[PDB]
Amino acid sequence: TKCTLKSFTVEKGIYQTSNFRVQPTESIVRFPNITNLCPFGEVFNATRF
Amino acid sequence: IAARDLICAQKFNGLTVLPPLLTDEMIAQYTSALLAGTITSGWTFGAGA
Amino acid sequence: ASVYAWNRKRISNCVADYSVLYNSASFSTFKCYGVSPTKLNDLCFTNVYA
Amino acid sequence: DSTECSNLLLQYGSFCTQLNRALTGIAVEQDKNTQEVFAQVKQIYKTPP
Amino acid sequence: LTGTGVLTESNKKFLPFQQFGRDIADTTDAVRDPQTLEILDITPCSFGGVSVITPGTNTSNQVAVLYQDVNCTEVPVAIHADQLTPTWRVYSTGSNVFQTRAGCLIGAEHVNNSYECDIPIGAGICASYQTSQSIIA
Amino acid sequence: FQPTNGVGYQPYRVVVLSFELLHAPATVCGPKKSTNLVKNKCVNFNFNGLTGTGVLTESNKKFLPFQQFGRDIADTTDAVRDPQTLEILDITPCSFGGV
Amino acid sequence: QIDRLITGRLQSLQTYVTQQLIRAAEIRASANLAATKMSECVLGQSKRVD
Amino acid sequence: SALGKLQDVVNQNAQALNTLVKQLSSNFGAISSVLNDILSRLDPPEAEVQIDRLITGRLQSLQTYVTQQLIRAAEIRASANLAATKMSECVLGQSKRVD
Amino acid sequence: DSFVIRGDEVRQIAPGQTGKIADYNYKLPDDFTGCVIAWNSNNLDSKVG
Ligand SMILES: *[C@@H]1O[C@H](CO)[C@@H](O)[C@H](O)[C@H]1NC(C)=O
Ligand SMILES: *[C@@H]1O[C@H](CO)[C@@H](O)[C@H](O)[C@H]1NC(C)=O
Ligand SMILES: *[C@@H]1O[C@H](CO)[C@@H](O)[C@H](O)[C@H]1NC(C)=O
Ligand SMILES: *[C@@H]1O[C@H](CO)[C@@H](O)[C@H](O)[C@H]1NC(C)=O
Ligand SMILES: *[C@@H]1O[C@H](CO)[C@@H](O)[C@H](O)[C@H]1NC(C)=O
Ligand SMILES: *[C@@H]1O[C@H](CO)[C@@H](O)[C@H](O)[C@H]1NC(C)=O
Repeated sequence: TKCTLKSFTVEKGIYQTSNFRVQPTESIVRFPNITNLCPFGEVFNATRF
Repeated sequence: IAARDLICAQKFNGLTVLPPLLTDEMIAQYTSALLAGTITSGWTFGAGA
Repeated sequence: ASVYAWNRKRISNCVADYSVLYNSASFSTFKCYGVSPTKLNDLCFTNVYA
Repeated sequence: DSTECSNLLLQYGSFCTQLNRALTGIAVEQDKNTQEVFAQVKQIYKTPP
Repeated sequence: LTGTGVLTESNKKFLPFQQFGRDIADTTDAVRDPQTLEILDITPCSFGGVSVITPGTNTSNQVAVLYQDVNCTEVPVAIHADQLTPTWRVYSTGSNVFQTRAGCLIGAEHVNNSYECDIPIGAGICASYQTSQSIIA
Repeated sequence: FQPTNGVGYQPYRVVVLSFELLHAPATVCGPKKSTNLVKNKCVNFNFNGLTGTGVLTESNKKFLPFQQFGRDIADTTDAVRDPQTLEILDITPCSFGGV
Repeated sequence: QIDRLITGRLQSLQTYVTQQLIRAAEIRASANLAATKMSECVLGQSKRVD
Repeated sequence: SALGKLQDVVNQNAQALNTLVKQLSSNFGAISSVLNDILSRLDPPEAEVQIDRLITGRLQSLQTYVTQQLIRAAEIRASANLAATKMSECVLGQSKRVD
Repeated sequence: DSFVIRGDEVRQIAPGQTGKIADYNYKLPDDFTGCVIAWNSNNLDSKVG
């Protein structure tokens, strides 16, 4: 309440508070099951475009 | 409706509907008290007796 | 020094006049980020590293 | 569901804090409105048969 | 697609040319996982709309919290108290538990007797600081 | 490097200057010549690169040695430390009073 | 880009607030009339005409 | 203490002014919160854009302050018209109204 | 406006740019509305010797 109201003293009543309590700690990445590399080399080294 | 789920709130993307301070049953009791007071005692209902 | 081990040098307590650098060489690339090259004269700098 | 939420809050959350305060004031004055229209007398007489 | 939130299982059905869904076109409601073809709907990490009923700072520093439109059994699930600080775990659950139509209220002692009220909670419930000395509902 | 290479393989000497703008006392800056200080008058001022217009008065504030620019409410610089004389002068805008 | 999107969303919220202002003003006018009628006509007899 | 309504008016005015000045404390997504640093570091073809963002943010802040003052003035008129009715019905004459 | 410069000064022919040419030879306004045309002329301009 002190952080949302930007004051060190709050008055009597009800107050709605924004989320300051939870922070993420771990990260997950989910990508498709792709194994083979792209033929970027084959395209790039081509003898004639 | 005061029986809504929180899935409707995340459907709203943060918008919430707070229930009213006075329950409809309490409003009905207040209306019943007003009717009984006026029919029985007249305008002495307001003075207090 | 090579680009894998770049040399960092602290520049302080002097006058940053780049007008004398015109005769020394011509810079092919001169891009200023967060500051304008035209307004580079009328500013003063806290900590400068090269 | 932003990746960075702390920076977004510390740059643009005071507007939402003020607007949330405005909505809270609206809710409070609605509650006081139903209070002042239905609770002019705080006396409960049971309805006679 | 990167973001921060908590994902649950969903009963939606996706067309074969659809991978990303929007109910209201400002946030992605549901995603199809690339490895397993199940559909998982993403909800925001912090939700429930906690509201704090308090007296003045000059009076006391002990507060009570209401989590809006939740059930009292699902408060640790909704607020995710396991990642929170242990100070916040005191208001997650405890001996005093009151379930109202407005929400689940933790941090105040419920009393059967009724007085004129100055702190509007809602759904026929009010708060006051008089009873040691503790917040009553 | 070989002198017969093309421009894409020619040597390019790069010097990158990293500097912070107006958070501390300034040791190094440009060729502009300092002038006199006109106190208690509306004048275009330039204190360590901080340009603007206003009227400056003497202030009773105390500055920490690592602090050069002060803000009371974080959108206007209330006071500056003059680079030549170490006295602290608080700058107020030129037109005020609300006629 | 996020500044543009957030500015648009905040403007939408503020327009919603000003619409709620019209609604709250009309509701408070009608409810003050209702409170006047509660004070006059059920708790007593009204000499007011129509 | 039973005069909660007048102290409430003073507290709401205080909170409105404090929220306004802390809104001016923000930088509104610019290179700096203070206008002088933006006008000093950057040349006009993008300093005008940065100053445009800062001025737009400040104008939105002051207009939201106006919006909050509208709520305050509406409640003040409700209470004050009630007060004037109570005056002209109760001190200048006897009132047959109930409660 | 027509002139002849080197290859390292075409960047200096631009509004809001510094250099020897921009400062001392040809300066463009900040509110400039126009198009700058430049091309290599090593064939005709640069003679032998
Ligand atoms: C180009 O690279 C591919 C690998 O991506 C290789 O198979 C191919 O032989 C290369 N061709 C030439 C001409 O180097
Ligand atoms: C993707 O590969 C992993 C590793 O082999 C496997 O465990 C998983 O079942 C695969 N997902 C599929 C085939 O959908
Ligand atoms: C509370 O306020 C009174 C005056 O209103 C003051 O004398 C007292 O020191 C205050 N107490 C605290 C803890 O702030
Ligand atoms: C909360 O959970 C309990 C568990 O039995 C249930 O009886 C009650 O109806 C639930 N309340 C709501 C509002 O869903
Ligand atoms: C309040 O009422 C409940 C109803 O079951 C009862 O269990 C409880 O003991 C009562 N408390 C007091 C203090 O009367
Ligand atoms: C700066 O130099 C001028 C010119 O010599 C001198 O008058 C002034 O006192 C100096 N300021 C100092 C030493 O703070």
